[PDB]
Amino acid sequence: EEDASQLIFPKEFETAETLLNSEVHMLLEHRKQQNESAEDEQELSEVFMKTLNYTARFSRFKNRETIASVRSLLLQKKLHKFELACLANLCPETAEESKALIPSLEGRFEDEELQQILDDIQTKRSFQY
Amino acid sequence: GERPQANQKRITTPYMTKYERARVLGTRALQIAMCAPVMVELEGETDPLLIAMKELKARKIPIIIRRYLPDGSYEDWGVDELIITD
Amino acid sequence: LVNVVKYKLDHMRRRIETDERDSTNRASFKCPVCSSTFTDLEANQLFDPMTGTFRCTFCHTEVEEDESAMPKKDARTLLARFNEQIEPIYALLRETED
Amino acid sequence: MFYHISLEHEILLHPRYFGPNLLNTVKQKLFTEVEGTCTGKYGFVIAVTTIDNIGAGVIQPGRGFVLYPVKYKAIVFRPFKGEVVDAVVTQVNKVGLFTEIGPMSCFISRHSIPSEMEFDPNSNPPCYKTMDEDIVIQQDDEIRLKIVGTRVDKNDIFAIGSLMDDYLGLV
Amino acid sequence: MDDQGCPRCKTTKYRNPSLKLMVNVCGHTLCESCVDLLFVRGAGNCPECGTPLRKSNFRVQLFEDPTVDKEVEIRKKVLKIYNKREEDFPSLREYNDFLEEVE
Ligand SMILES: [Zn+2]
Ligand SMILES: [Zn+2]
Ligand SMILES: [Zn+2]
Repeated sequence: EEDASQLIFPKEFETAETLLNSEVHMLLEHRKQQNESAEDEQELSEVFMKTLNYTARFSRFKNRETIASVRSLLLQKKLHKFELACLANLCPETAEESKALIPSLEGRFEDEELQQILDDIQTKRSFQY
Repeated sequence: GERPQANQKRITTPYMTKYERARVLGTRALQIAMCAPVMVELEGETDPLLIAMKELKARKIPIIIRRYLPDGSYEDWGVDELIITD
Repeated sequence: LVNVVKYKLDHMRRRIETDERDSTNRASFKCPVCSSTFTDLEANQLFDPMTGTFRCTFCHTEVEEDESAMPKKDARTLLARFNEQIEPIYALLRETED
Repeated sequence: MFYHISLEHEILLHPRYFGPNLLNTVKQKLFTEVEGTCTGKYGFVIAVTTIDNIGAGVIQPGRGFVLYPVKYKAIVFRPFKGEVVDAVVTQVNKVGLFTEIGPMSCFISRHSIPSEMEFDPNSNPPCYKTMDEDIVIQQDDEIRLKIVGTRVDKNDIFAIGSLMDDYLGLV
Repeated sequence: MDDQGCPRCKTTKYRNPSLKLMVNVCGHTLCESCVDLLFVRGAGNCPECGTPLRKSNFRVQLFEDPTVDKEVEIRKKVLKIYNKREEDFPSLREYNDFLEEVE
């Protein structure tokens, strides 16, 4: 079986790279540029428009190099690839809110160091567009 | 790379056998019958068995013969590298 | 004879726990027309927004419960307390052997 | 969760659909085939990133089509048991709340809903409001839930959720 | 043991003598059966009032520690905010008279 609370992952999804909303929205934006500046002759579908709109609805980042910086500070500590995306895509505010979303986070490092880690995430968080 | 060894030393003489001539004439006749671009220039024929026969003499059929060896490896061969026998 | 009696007590106590655990997780949807047992993992496709209720697949009938007999939210207490009745009827025999 | 791994699928090309550039025909057909589908091992394929390597043409007897083992890297989406993500409310019913996370549909049972947010069938728009009318969760709202159990099915995967958890509601 | 009651399952203490019992923050005693049975049904809510239970604030034990509800609450209230008062008061007091107010 699979469990995200106890980090019970299979042999296929154990060392896989995780993606967030702004990252998928950035890769899907390049596909939209290939239809406006080229178009060719074939038309896409409604699923591509619904997926692109859903990523931008929950997106919080803008720049490309800014997104890769958030996934950097959340890796040097004793964490996991699943816990890295949960603390970067959702962008937690307080230190107690981070452990409330990941059950396997309470049994790790103390909250003295976690508060400094979330300072860099909230700094690069785009409050306005 | 661990199995195809046709770019080093080949042991079979470069000549088309009676078994390979039957598959090339049969496979090409099925593709042309399903609306396929003719490699050569058509002169006015509708027989699918004759179109594939004309392309065999012109050695313009874009197919690669993959002869599987019984030991486990395999070798590659082309149309130009195999002389037909009649 | 001492261990044979204690051997059956472990299986009789776990038989009720196994039959109860394998009965609460089953289903909770059934159409009283076509008599089709539905599950909870198909509510996203068996819903009609023009009426607010549920429907079926090959027909347009209203579904109900799923034959009230399994330990549901309220019927579980009635079947769970049946296991506690074994203690008073066997306390005279278990306290003596203990 | 959004992942990014390598996928390998056998693409069949029609013998008539060749054209001048044979490599461009296979690429244009790949985006209009593997996209929008979902598998039980990889996940919901949204789009293909960069094409890795393209195999040769495998020809089998009894099948006039041509096969090209095209290797690429496309993004997938496979939910796990215990993931906490946001959802969008689509339908509100007295039996349970109907939410959807993009191309994935969710489900929230009645027992996972607190007694404060009781269904009110009096008004026309269905919503889950409290007794003191503090928060209102109606159609097209941004809420949060926790995945309890996942399930794969052709393309529309299922993932039941819960609402009794804390730190939820309108985020 | 069985006189204190049981929340959801209600049928667990009569099945195993060496039962693993847990405690919370509001002041209740829930066994290991009520932990998994309530999570699959709801979450971490108090069966009497409304106490949220997010983090793993449960103390698992199989020795039956919460015997009397009166003596288990006074041990948690002191080791919370009253244990820190053992240093500030001696910095200003001068006789054993104010220590009776803490007790
Ligand atoms: Zn029906
Ligand atoms: Zn209990
Ligand atoms: Zn309480």
